Amino acid sequence: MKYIQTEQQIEVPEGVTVSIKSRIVKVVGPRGTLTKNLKHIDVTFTKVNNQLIKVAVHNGGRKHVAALRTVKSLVDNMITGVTKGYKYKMRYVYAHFPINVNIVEKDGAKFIEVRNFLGDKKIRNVPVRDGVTIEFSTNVKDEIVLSGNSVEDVSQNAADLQQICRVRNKDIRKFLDGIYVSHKGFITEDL
Amino acid sequence: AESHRLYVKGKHLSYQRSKRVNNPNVSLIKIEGVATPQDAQFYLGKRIAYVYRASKEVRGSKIRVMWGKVTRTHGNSGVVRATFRNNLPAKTFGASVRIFLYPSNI
Amino acid sequence: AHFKEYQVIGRRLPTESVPEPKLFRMRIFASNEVIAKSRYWYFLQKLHKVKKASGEIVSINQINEAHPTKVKNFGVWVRYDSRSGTHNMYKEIRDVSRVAAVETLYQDMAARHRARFRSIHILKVAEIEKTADVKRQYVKQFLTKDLKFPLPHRVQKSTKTFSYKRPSTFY
Amino acid sequence: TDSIVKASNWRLVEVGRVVLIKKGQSAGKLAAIVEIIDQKKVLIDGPKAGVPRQAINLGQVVLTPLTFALPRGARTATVSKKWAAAAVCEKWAASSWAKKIAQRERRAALTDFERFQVMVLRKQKRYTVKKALAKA
Amino acid sequence: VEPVVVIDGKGHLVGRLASVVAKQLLNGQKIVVVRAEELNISGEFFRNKLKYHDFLRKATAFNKTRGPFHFRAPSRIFYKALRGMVSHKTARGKAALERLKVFEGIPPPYDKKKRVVVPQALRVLRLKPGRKYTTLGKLSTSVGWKYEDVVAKLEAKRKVSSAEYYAKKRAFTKKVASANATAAESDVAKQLAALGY
RNA sequence: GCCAGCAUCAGUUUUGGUGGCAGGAUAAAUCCAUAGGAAUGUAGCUUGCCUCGGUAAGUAUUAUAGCCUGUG
RNA sequence: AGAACUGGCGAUGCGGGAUGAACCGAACGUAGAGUUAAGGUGCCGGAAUACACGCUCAUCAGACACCACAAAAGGUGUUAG
RNA sequence: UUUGCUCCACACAAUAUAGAUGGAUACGAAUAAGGCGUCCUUGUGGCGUCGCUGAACCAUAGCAGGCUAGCAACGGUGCACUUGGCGGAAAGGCCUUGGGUGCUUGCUGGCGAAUUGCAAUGUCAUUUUGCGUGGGGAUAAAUCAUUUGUAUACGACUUAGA
Repeated sequence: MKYIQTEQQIEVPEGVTVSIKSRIVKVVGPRGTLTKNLKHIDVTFTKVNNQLIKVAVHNGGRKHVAALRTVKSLVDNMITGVTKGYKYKMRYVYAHFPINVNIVEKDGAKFIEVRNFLGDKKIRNVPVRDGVTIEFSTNVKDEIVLSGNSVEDVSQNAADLQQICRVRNKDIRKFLDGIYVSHKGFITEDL
Repeated sequence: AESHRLYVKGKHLSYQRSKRVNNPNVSLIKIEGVATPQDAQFYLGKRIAYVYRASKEVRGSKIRVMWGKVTRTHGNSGVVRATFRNNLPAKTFGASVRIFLYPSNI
Repeated sequence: AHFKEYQVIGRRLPTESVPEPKLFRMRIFASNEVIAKSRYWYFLQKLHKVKKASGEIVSINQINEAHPTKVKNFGVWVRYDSRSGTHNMYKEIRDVSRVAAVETLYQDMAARHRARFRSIHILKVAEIEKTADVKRQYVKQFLTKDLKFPLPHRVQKSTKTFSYKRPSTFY
Repeated sequence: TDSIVKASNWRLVEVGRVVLIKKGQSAGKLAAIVEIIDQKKVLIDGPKAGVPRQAINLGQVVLTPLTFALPRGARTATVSKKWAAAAVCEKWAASSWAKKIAQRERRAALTDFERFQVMVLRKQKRYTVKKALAKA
Repeated sequence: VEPVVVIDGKGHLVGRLASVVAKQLLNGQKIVVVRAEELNISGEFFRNKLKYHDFLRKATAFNKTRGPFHFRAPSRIFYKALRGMVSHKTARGKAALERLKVFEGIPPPYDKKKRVVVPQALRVLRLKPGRKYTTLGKLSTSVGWKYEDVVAKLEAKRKVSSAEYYAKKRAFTKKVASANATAAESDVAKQLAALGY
């Protein structure tokens, strides 16, 4: 119905300063810097009080205003990822074969090396994407932890590890072996 | 000076025509700087010359002229109709013609 | 075409048994004089036992509304034919005059429900004298206090076919 | 440091914005937006320049940076009083916008003779300018 | 009003540009189009890739050599659109196509000549904001064009030398602008301003 | 003799500028005067807490803006 | 395949429906000027990339009677009731 | 092969024109953003300004643009030389140093125009080729025929032969 004006509010915490280009967005924080291209949304930004930055669409339709909240949730996860950080925990599920996972190096490319999945002789190599650090957490049996600033890079690398261990030519309802995300929180949790 | 031009530039567009039939008795002319029938009304009745060269001298020159004049406007975009004493060849679609200022109403 | 509001008054032809007929009146939106008389006969035959031959038109008077400058908000009721059935409808048009509201309605129906002039009945056109008596959102939107908005991405129309600099859409 | 966001503010429409009529009977006169009808057309008034009150599409006008205070629904009498109070007429004239238009209308009115003074003066001014552009 | 018109094709719709240019040639105007690889076609890249593949399956069954030719260059894709808007089979139509040159990137001497645009074919003015568009360079590469990297390299070089030319130009036009300001408020300038100059 | 230019005309036609009238609710409007009303509530007042002054809500029907409707 | 009334083709060109005995317009000596019909006006192609309100994005869109096909049944696609 | 070929200058002819009749006048990028000016702590910076079309800018006066005189500045332009660079995407053009030369409408003077008769494109462009001069520059191959078989219906192919 071509809403005249709809807008959202992006809260800016004390420790970060949001520097927005024409539509290029850069967030700087204690944990680092993040950048994003937003030229495909056709929105406008404006700063109110150096702690709150508005984004608005004028004369927007159903899909145009739907993309408005998406932009707010993208920059918000950009600010959140550089203040608290994003940490994803995955467990290993297996019935008979212990899933052997290690961090290896191939010409300095930081591949994740997965062995013995359902007794397979195949080695599944998952590159570790830049900005995501991975450590095998102790005090928990068969857990892996992925963490970084950007949620999009962290979640994709977590999804890529889960995706590479899909079981084929079997009843996956019975054969449940694989690596699955059990938690999605923040590095600086309960600060 | 550098410029000695006393005529308005113009191009020979086509004959008067339907999509399958044309009338070679009427020619269509575009005048530079003319975009409306209101503006084109100033050049109605002006003398139009088509100047071309040839390898044969006839009466003391190698330049021949096909004289004409502007009769009326054509369309909404400043094109005008012209009729010449002899019909224009139609090899000259997109050739340039000279729209002189005489006869004058200024 | 561009519409005009006429009042049309007609009656059955007088006779010795019953002279002085009832002089029914009806408001018609039409482009010209002949259509206004026609639509009156069309609609009157739907209510009363009368037709053009068995009655007469006594008067026609074009109605042009009092305030061609004050902006109104009109509630409009219609009755239109779809490809499968006949349906009633109610909408608002916010504009400056009564006739321009109907001119908007006919285009609006033709654009959303493909309803042409023949298959539309305009039931009544009334002003919504009170704000907050508006029930549809697309006209309720413009009634806020200190309404203001930009017009981004302005496109200039060029006279010449060739431009010597890349156009800019600031506004 | 400080967070910076490019303002991106551009000629929003409201009651009081001054517009310039592009095409129609007026075609070049100033008018003020009085009421907002819909997103594509508004009611304007041009009483100082002779423009009457009428609804017009926003594609028939161009907004100007000039603006002033009108109450919503201002009739012809009060727009005239607020137009003189806000001094919109010479504020428009002082702008480079109206000067280029006045430049074009002056260049169109130049007779053949006074187009001969222009070339003579321009060659004189060219002599002084290019002389100055030989030592810097 | 111009011997040769050179068009910056970047940010143009291929069909509207083809129509505008096609009329220009039929009216006797010589046209050069450069930077064909940055031309746009309205519609998502997937849509335009399927259209070319549907075009790609049309060939003479018994001899593919005499069949329709599927030209893959961005300049050739624009040329095909323009050829359909012209009676290319007649002598006048062949004469029109001689008044046309389409280039990929900005080659020599056209690299030091003014480029114009056609606003009625420009993408930022024609298309509604948010609509998806295809770039001819990307589309050409997917169907067999080989020189995306060559052209990009030669435009990186060309734009560097072009920015060098402009930086000198801005310095000189500042120097001239300062002189005109000093030469202003002179009695000669006052009379010029009275006449609109 | 052949081909043209200009002027004054006649017939046919195409395109502009401009004058006087007649209608209509003897256009409706704008404008002027008067009465009443309301908020997308102007001034003023009060309350709340503020970078000493503007916010936020309550009152307030023209006041340091105005608007609507009727009648003439 | 077989009839009724009327109009046509046969026996008929011309403008239009790209194309077509039958549709639409209009029927014809040789020419000139003007104006139109039906159909059209991005380019081919003569004629507004006219003006105005809306709707539609289609990973087989749609695009003008005769006519050159598509149905039932479905869709928080989107719009108005 | 009876003086042939190529390049340079003008000398006259022939030839032809998809169509000069002042200038094709050079950032890139974005368009829900930019251009320019200025300042600093050189940035995704601050401040100011501009667009709303090239309807611009430049050029533009003189016998189709003549012949002379003076004044003011030391600039502007064309031309043949010359110094140094840059450009390979189809560069074949762009910038620059020095001197010479013509003009200069930056300003003020003197002489000439007529008769093409009341308009007649009223002829000023560039394409190619040829014949002449005078001034340099350099002195080959291919095919047929014979021959080979890595080839072959014939052509064609591949070899050899002072």
